Formats: sequence, structure tokens, C-alpha cells
Amino acid sequence: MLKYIIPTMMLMPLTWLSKNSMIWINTTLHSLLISLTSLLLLNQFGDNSLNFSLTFFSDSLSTPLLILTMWLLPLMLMASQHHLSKENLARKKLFISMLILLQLFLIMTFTATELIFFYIMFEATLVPTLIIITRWGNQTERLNAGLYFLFYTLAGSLPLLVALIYIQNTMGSLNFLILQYWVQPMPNSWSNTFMWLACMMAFMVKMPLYGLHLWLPKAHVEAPIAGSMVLAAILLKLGGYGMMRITLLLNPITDFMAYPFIMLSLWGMIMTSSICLRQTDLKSLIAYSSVSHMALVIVAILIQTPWSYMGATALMIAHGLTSSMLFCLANSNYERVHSRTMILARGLQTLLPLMAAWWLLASLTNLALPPSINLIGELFVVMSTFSWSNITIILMGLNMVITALYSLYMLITTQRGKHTHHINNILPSFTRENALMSLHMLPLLLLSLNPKIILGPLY
Amino acid sequence: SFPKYEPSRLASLPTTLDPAEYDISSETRKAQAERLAIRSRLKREYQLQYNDPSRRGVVEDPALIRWTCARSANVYPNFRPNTKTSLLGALFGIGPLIFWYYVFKTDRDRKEKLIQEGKLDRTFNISY
Amino acid sequence: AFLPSAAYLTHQQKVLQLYKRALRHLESRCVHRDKYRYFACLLRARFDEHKNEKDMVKATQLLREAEKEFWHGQHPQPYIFPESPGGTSYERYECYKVPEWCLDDWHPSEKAMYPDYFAKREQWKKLRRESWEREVKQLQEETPVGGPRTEALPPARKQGDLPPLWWHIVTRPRERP
Amino acid sequence: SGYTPDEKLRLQQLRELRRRWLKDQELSPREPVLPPRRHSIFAFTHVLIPVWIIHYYLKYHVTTKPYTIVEKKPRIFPGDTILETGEVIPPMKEFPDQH
Amino acid sequence: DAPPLTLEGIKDRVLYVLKLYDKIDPEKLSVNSHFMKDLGLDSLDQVEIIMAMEDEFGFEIPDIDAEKLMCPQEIVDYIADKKDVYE
Amino acid sequence: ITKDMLPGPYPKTPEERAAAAKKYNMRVEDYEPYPDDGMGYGDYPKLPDRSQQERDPWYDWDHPDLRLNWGEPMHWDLDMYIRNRVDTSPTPVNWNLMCKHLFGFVAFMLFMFWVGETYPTYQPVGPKQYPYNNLYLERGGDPNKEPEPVVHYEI
Amino acid sequence: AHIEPRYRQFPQLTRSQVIQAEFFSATMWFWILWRFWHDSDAVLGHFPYPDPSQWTDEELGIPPD
Amino acid sequence: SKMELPDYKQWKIEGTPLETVQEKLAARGLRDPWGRNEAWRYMGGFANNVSFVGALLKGFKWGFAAFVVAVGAEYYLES
Amino acid sequence: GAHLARRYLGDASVEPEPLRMPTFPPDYGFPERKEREMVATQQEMNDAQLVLQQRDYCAHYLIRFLKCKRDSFPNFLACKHEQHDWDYCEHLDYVKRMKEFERERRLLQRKKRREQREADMA
Ligand SMILES: *C(=O)CCCCCCCCCCCCC
Repeated sequence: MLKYIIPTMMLMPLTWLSKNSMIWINTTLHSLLISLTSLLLLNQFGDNSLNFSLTFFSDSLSTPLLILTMWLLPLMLMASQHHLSKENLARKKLFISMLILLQLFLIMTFTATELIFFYIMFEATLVPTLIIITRWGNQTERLNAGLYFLFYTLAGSLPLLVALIYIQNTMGSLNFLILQYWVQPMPNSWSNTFMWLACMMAFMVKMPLYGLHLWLPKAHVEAPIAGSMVLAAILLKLGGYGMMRITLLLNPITDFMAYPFIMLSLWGMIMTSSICLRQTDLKSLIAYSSVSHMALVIVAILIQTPWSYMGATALMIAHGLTSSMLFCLANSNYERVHSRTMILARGLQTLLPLMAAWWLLASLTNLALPPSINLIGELFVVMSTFSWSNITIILMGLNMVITALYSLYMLITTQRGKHTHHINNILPSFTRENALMSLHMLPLLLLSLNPKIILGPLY
Repeated sequence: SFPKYEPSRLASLPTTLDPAEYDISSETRKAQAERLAIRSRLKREYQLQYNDPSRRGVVEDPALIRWTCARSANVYPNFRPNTKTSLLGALFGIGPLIFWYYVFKTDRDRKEKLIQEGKLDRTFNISY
Repeated sequence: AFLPSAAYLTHQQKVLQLYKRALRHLESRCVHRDKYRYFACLLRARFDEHKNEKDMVKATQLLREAEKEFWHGQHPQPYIFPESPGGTSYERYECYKVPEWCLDDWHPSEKAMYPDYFAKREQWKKLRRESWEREVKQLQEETPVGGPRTEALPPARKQGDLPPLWWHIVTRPRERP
Repeated sequence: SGYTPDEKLRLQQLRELRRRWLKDQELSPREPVLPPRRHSIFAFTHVLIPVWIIHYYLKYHVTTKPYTIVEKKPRIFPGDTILETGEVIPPMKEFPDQH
Repeated sequence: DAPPLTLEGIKDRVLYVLKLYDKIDPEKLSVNSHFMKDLGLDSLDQVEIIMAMEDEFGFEIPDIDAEKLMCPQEIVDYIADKKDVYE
Repeated sequence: ITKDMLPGPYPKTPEERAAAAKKYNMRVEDYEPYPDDGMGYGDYPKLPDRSQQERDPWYDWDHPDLRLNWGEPMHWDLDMYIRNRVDTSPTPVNWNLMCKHLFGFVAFMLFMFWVGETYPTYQPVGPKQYPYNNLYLERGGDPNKEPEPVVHYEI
Repeated sequence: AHIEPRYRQFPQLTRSQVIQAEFFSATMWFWILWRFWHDSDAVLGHFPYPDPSQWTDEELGIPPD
Repeated sequence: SKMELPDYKQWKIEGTPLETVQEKLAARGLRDPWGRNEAWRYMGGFANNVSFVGALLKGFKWGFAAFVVAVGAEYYLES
Repeated sequence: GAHLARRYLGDASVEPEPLRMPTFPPDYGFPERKEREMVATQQEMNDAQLVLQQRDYCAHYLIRFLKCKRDSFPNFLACKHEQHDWDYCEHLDYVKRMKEFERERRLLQRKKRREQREADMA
């Protein structure tokens, strides 16, 4: 994995030794070249994972997340070069360096064969995200959003480290390749109960879980566009990856332990969809939809069946792409009308036809229209949770209706009806914005042709 | 004689059947007078700010910003924990969670108990 | 009691609106023209019987009982004109009513396809921007203390000037764009 | 009540301006000044070429793989003759006629 | 479909509908003839005239605009403004 | 915008009530805030709770799509009472009579369906007779187990 | 060329559509009459219905005692 | 563009049920001033509409003739 | 249709039920009854791909009709005579079923008369 870390670190001498106004072009070009070279991680075998050295290894689970991250960085640079045109050159270089550092920590998180190294990078992703949210946001509440985002996550992750250190004093090693062969059954006791809680609550917090999700509507709607992309599409998958790595050591105590969290997520999807039915803000609507989808992924991981794991990783990739597209749509509308109210700018189909087409396509992929990978993941999770119990399908099925009750609603209030009369600064769609939405959507529509590369490490 | 209309929550009383509309007292006429005055002043301000040729942007409505701020950021400072709010929160937060936990635990226990004795039909169920 | 120019509905307007609604619902009740004409003459007799009633509270009670009578026997699905609100064709063409200011955002390559129209548009914009301050000074010197009382706008009382706030009403999109 | 004279004058002037604006919406005969720039084509480029393409695809790439195109067997009636090996299916038993 | 309407056509149609009314004798009315004073009509007759024009032209006139229409020239101008004639 | 135009706590003194009524651009006598039961509403007014379909459609509204003016105070549930959503128009028939009629109709036809299921209708024929022991081999039966001989006789 | 609209009189008709409408109505009635003449069994009844009470006792195997 | 209108004087209610309405009102005691406006629907080419049974039997004559001709033709060819 | 009124509004102990027939033995009252004969062979019925409900006691007429329909393409109205033969055969089968129903009803009535006579003598 040294062939991907070194160009990412060399991106900083590229962005600091560049010209007065050539930073965006050079960074976008070289990050797109890194994204092109990222496809060499598809050397996967049916039995063996790809092991590079004693520190870095790549299974079939970390590979789609790595490709998504290195694909997301140029899109991020394209998205965050319109509201920073008035910024200082040094501050612009600092923002680009923050994005590069965050991407470096993200691609070093997924390949870590040691759980301590994985945890270290998993908390090292906090500092650039917090700095971006608290510095380059727009509202006042970002300062409050800098606290709820931080002290939630550490409150889940500081006990967990202790539990990880306990494994270092118990099994003798924390290497994931070793622990696949030296694993032991976990007997039912209060000590193993609290060790399960310590090892899981960090990933329930960072996913998030219903009840612990309070930081996500606050850290999504004050953050800038790049921060919204990094929270929605990547940083919510660290919890899922950590769950999938750590569920191996927590057997067979998980069978009777996962019940309250399964009930919490199965009711939280309905609660967050109902909240989406009455939200007055576009950004908060997208945040609560993200909460609902990640609660679904939590259920899929907790029931731990192969179909559930496949649906979980497919849902993770599909939700990341769809939420990134929806956040970029919301950012374009916010840049055009200078407000976040849903009811303010109506009837935009009569003014922007192509943006209306992009809105319709994104809302189509949000409610999991087949044969998109959203439907693939959600369908497989539904099959697995029907195998788990025969009643949960009801708690799935009703949720589906509410999804189709808000996404199209998020379309209609923003696209259809009579246009407002007192708004006359509606510019035509720029080429950069349309390029951004096409680069967001065309991989998502192309992945329906060959979904076997995003179906987890047990395909 | 004729069946009188019963007002409902989702079926309001007709405007032409309202007895209070037919009052021709002085106070109702005065109230309509300053209601029309307030509406006319607001409309005049809006259409003066709206027909400006130099303006190219959004005519900001303080009512919309007021409503959006009251809906989201002004809920907790106006909240006091009392009997009604605690009862509603206990009924709506942990009620359905307990109900669904009991339902799913009972169903899973029955299914597992059927599985151990071999009564459950699993002749072809090999994908899980 | 919601009017653009007035603050209330008088007795005469209430009687006239009740008569119009009753005649429309009666036309909806009987399909054919001759039966509708017969019963419309009957209703005209019923309204003309109590025309010269100088007792005001008796007129009010007659209005209340006539409104109850109309509410008792109105059609469940009355006839609605297609362009009337609640009709089949109501607000259908609002998806084609593009506002005029979008023409300000057109590219110069596609602005050269209609030269004379855009020349006339530039003349219209010059007229509006040269009459705006005159009409806003007319408005600010005619509105009484404490704001306007009604929503009625004053006309153009001078020679050469335009009525105030004339742009968005004159340049509205047509009903069939 | 009828038309108040002040708003009657306003309506008259507004109508005159609206009529002038509607008159200005017409086009000159020059506008729009545009920038300067086989009977069986549909039976060939829309039927014959896709038929060739997918007949090649079915003959040499679908039927190559096993169990892709599976067909219901043809119906065999008494009195018929098999083309594959020439066997004749014997006719049925003599009917106990009723009419 | 939907043939265009001119001011001459609208004035001819409103004069036709008013001429087919038995309360108005055809030899006295003019296009600028008031209903209440020049012709001696009634408010109910004004409502009947308004709904007759509504049924003739196939579109509904609101009551707040119907109460201020009292002369055929006003009706012609109102229908002309609503239908956007003379373009 | 400024600080003393945003909503605040529940008004208690009449001067605070008058200031809140002036802030919300209506009369003091028509300014009725939500009751201070601790539900979080604050000083937001309690509008008469009717849908936007009941508004005048012929009025020159500032927002004719939603039938709302500029600067007028919005309902707390304005996103519920839009024309795309729940309507509270006055029905020609009372609500209780409609509900009772619909429930009686559904219940009566369900009861009569159950009664007709109890007593079905048919035609005066016997069971259909199929050859070869009721087609034992054709019903997927195993050829090793010889079926019980079922013989049908001519009538 | 086209049909000019008329005011409160009968509309101008085309001979071709009148001929086509009469031809299609005549074809419908001819088809109905022809099928009723030839088939005639799908309406009135394909087969006679015997009376169940008319069957004799000895052909039903009723033992007389 | 120029639509000429027919004469207003021909629209009389004679031969129409509007005179039946007029007789009923005159027996009761009132007037019907709008008969001449609606007189155009009951006179001219819109008068004497067919009944329902005559509507269902549209084109029955030619169809019966064609059926008789075809039956005779098939009787000739069957011999 | 009168049998529904005789069974529901009358007495159900005499009217036979369609769910289970016959209750009387087939050799009771019938001296040396004869069984129905199958003409179509099981193999011929098998390779003709007949529907299982279509495999009644005279499916040979159906086989002949299907062969004629297949061999007279595209004249779809050529040989309706085979269809008429098949319809006549299934009508005869329905007549046989009606005869069986009437036999069961008459035997049930006879049994009721027998027990009524036993009640009379005792
Ligand atoms: C014998 O009377 C029973 C017939 C079948 C059950 C009743 C069917 C009723 C509907 C069909 C006949 C309608 C006659 C007008």
C-alpha cells in the first residue's frame, strides 16, 4: 500500500509549490491520476485476501471503500472551489492540504492489518474533519457542531481502545490475519458483556445509531460541501468496517446481545423517515435519510449472515454515492438562492431542465429503483432479515413506503409547481456543476452492470 | 328541518354558515379596518421591494426565517420537563421499543424451539 | 371578509353571491336547458318576493335561512369551469409561464437570433429604469401617515409618467404561452 | 358599486401598456435568423443489422454455453413420423363411436 | 384549435348576447350604455348578465370583478385583458 | 435580520404580549400564543388551524401556489396544510355519518361474504372421474408403490 | 382546405367521415348477423339439458323394496 | 380572423320546448327573458335528435342488406 | 338450482353433498355393473403434453382435435368438427355425472324412507 500513500503525501508539495491560481487544476489532475491507479487493488482471490506486507493488507471489503475515497477526492476539490474563490491563497492551500491529509488517513485506515493502527487512523480522521467544519463553515452553529461531533465519538472510542489493549494482553496479538485462526468463543458473563459494549458502542456512535445520532443533523447542515461529502459518503462507513472486523472476536455472545440495538435501529429507521416527512431543511432531510440507511446497515451487520453482509457493503457504497450526489445538489441550490429553506425556491424545472433531470435521477437512486445497487443492497438485507424473523419484513415494508414518501417530496417542492415570483437571480447551470453530478452518477449507474466487485469479502 | 352541519377537525365549518361573520357591530368593523391596514402596509412594502429594477436577488421574508427558526432552533429553550412531557416521552420513546423487543424475542424463541426439535420445515432452506 | 380593496362584505354583495352560487348549483342539478330555465325563473321569483324588505334584521335572518337552505340542497359535485380553480384545466400552463428576466441570462449567440425583439426589450428596460424613481416618488408622496389603508394603487396623475408598479403586471406571461 | 374613477384611469393606462407590450411580442420576418448549416434505410439499419448482430450473438456465443436456450419438446401425436430416426407412432385404439 | 379572439369579435358577441335579452330593447342600448341608469336594470339582472357572458365565453368571472362590471365596454375590456387579445 | 425579531420565550406581561404581536405583524387581540405547557412552542401564535385550500383562490396572492402573502405569520404546521397535503375543506356530508356509513357498508358485505362462504352454490353433479387410479403416476406418485385400485363404473 | 368554424349553427361536415361511419356501422351489424346466423349456439345453448327427475328407476339401480 | 355572426332576429322560441316553459310560467304568472338566448340549441341542424334505440341501430339497414346478400351468395355457392 | 333451496332451506339429511360422493356402494342395486373404458394410452397421453385437468375419460378426441388444429395451419376454422366431437363427449360425461348425482339423491331418499318405516313399525 506504499504505492498509494506516497503519491497522496506528494500531493502536498504539489499544492504548496504550485502557481498563484493553478492549485485546483494540478490537484484535480493528479488526484484523478491517483484514482485511475487505484484500480490495481482488484487483484482478489476466491480464498485468499491480498496481503502486501506486515502492516498493510487489502481484502475484498476494504477495496471498494478505498476506490470510493480516492475517487471522491477530485470530486471534493471540484465541489469546494466556488465558495472559496474569495478566500486567501494561504487559506486555500490550507484547505486543500486538509482534504489531502484526510484522504491519506482514510486510505491508511482501511488497509490496516493491526486493530491498534486501524483505531489510531480511525481517530486521526477526526482532527481534519473538525477543523474543516469549525473553520470553513457558514453559520454560527458550526461551533456547536464542532463539539457534538467530537465528544460523542471519543466517548465511544476511549473505552474501546482499552478493550483492544485487553486483547493485546489476552490473545498475544491484534493482527487480523492471526486472529482469524486464534479466535476463541466468548462465554456469557458480565465481563464479556461490558467488553462487547466497549468494542461496539464506538461503531454505533460513528455509524450512527438511533438515539446516538444527535450529532449528525448538526454536523451535516453547518458543514461546508466538502465536509458534508466526507461525513456522508466515507466517515459513516468507518463504523461499518469496524463492526465487520470486530464481530469475529465477539462470538457467540452476539446472539442474545444484539437484540436491543436491533430494536433501536428497526424503530429508528421509521422514526427518521417520519422526521424526513416533515423536515423544512434540505440538508437536514439528507442527514436523516443517512441516519435511516446506516441504521439499516447496523441491522444487517448485527444479524451476521452472508446475504446481510453483502447487502451491507452494497448499501454502504450505494448510499455513499447517492448521499454525495444529494449533498452536491443541495449545495448548488444553496449557492444559487443563498438559503436552506425547502419551500423558498420552487418550480426550478421551468428554469433548470438539466438540474431537474439530475434531481429526478438522484431521487430515483435514493428510493432504490432496480437494478441499481441501492436496490441490490436493500433487497439482500431484507432477505436476510426475513430469514432472521418473519415479522421484521413489516418493519421493512412500511419503511419503504415512507422512503418513497419523502424523496419524491424532496423532488416536488424543489422542482414542480409554480415558480416563486420574487427570486430573479437564478443563473443557468454551470459546466462545473453538471460535470460534478455526472461524475457522481455515471459510476453509480455503471456499477449495476458489474456489482460483484462490491459484494463483500465472502462473495 | 334541515340537518345542521357538525364541524370536525378535518372538516371545518363553512364560511357562509358562520354566525360570527354576520355580526355588524362596531368592534368587528374596527378589527377588519386595522386588519386591512396591516395587510395593505405589508403588501405595499413587498411590492415596493419587489418591483425595484436595480435589485437582482431574493426578496427576504422575515416571516419565513422566523418560522424556520421557531421550528428547529427554538424548541429546547421553551421546554420544561413536567408530568405531561415526561409521560409522553416515556410512552413514545421506550414503549414501542419494548413492544417490538418482546414480539421479536417471542417469535425467535418459538422459531428456535421448533428448529431444535426438528418440526420446522427446512427441506430446501440452504441460503440464509 | 377577505377582499383586496375592501375590508368586509356588505349585505348586497352577500345576497348577490348567494344568488349566483344558488343559480350555478341549480344549473348543475338539472342537466337540460329548459328545466334549468324554468327553475331559474322560479328561484328569481323566490328572490324577488322579498326584495323590498326594509327591516334589516329580518333581511339578515332571511339571509341565514337561505344560506342554510342552499347548504342543505347543493350538488355533491357542482359544475366547475375548466379554467376556474378546482377545474380540470386549472393552473395547467404554469409549467410554460417562463418569467421575462430569464431573457437577461441568454447567451449572446442565441441573443442574435432575435435582434429587433431584444432591441425593443432594451427600450422597455430603459423606460422602466427611467420611470422607476418618478413612480416611487409619486407613491411616497400620496400614501398617508401610517401606511396605506387599502391595497388600491393610485393611477398616473401626470403627463408622460406611468402608473406606479406597472412592470410585473404588464409583462406577465400569457394564459397560453 | 361601479368603477371608481381613479382605479378606472389606472386600469385604462395599465391596459394600454399591456396592449403595447403584447404588440411588441411579434416577430419580424427575418427572425429567427438561424446560423448557416434512400427508401429502405429504416428496413435495413433498424431490422437487418440488429438481426445479423444478435443472430451471430445467439448462434456463436449463447448456444455455445450449455442450458442457455432450452426449448419445450415438440408435441408428438399418434400417426406422426419422427424425422430423427424414422420411427412411426402407431395410431390409437378404435373409437367406441357415440354419434 | 382555439381560434384567436379579436376586440371586434368580443364586442360583437357581447352585443349579440345583450340583444338576445328580453329586458333590454335592442333599439336603445349602446356599447357605452350603463345597466342601472341608461337601461334601468336590477342587481339580479346584472348577475344574470354576468353569468350569461360566463356561459357564452366559457370562462368564469370572479365576483369581485363581476360587481364592478356595469357597461358592455367594461366587459369587453375585462375579457380582452383576461384573454390577452390584440397581440 | 436582528436579534429582537426572532421568536423568544412565552410572553407573560401585557407589554411583552403587545411587543410580540407587533413583531408578528398583527393585532394584539388576535395574537394568541400556544399555551406554556412546556412542549417547546414558545411565543409562536396559534393560527385558526385550517388548510390552504380554504383560502380565497381569486385573490392576488403573493404566492398563488401556496395561497400565502408576504410578511403574514405562517402556521406551525404549514408544511402539513399545503395543497399537496391534508385538506380540511367543508364536506357536504357530516364526518360521523360518512364514517358510520362506510363502516356499516364494509362490515355488512364482509358478514355476507362469510355467510355465503358457509353456504356455497354448486351444480347437481358428482365428482369428476379420472382414469388410471385417479392418475396416480401422472400426479407425481412413485412407480414402485402400487396405488390403491380405484375403479369407476359406467352409469 | 380546412373546416371553417361556425357560430351557434350546425358544424360543417365532411362526406368522407360520414361514409366511413356508415360503412363501419354496417360492417358491425353485418358481422353480428352473420355470426348469429352461422354459429347460433354460443347464445341460445350448445347442448340440451335433460331433466334429472325424468330418469327412470331401473337405469339408476334403485332397489325396489 | 373575421368571424361574421348570423342575424339575431331569427332566434325565436317557436317549435321548441321553451314555449312549453313559457306556457308554464304564464300560467303561474312570470316571464322567462332568456328563452331567445337558448333558442339556438333547439332549432336548425340540432333539432330532432334520434332516440337511444335509433342510436344503437345506426347503419342497421345496410348491414342487413349485406347480410342478406352474403347469405344468398353462400346459398348459391353451396349448391 | 332448486337443490340449494331443498338442502339449505329444507333438510340436509336427504340432499347429497358435492364434497363426498358416493356413499352408497357401486354394487348396491346395480346387477353386474360395467366399468368405463380408456382409449388413450398413458404413453400417448404423456407425450402429447396434455394438461392434467384435460386428461379426462375421452381425451382421445382432444388429441385428434389438437392434431387437426396443428396440421391445418393457418386455416384455424377448418376442422371444428373435431371440436364438436370433443364437446359432445364432455357433455355426455357431464350427463353421466348428473345421473350419478340423481342416483345418490334417490338412494338417500330411499334410506330415509326405510328408517321412517322402521320408526313406524317400532
Ligand atoms: C338453481 O336454482 C341454482 C342455480 C345456481 C345458483 C343461483 C344462481 C343465481 C344467479 C343466476 C340466475 C339468475 C336469474 C335471473
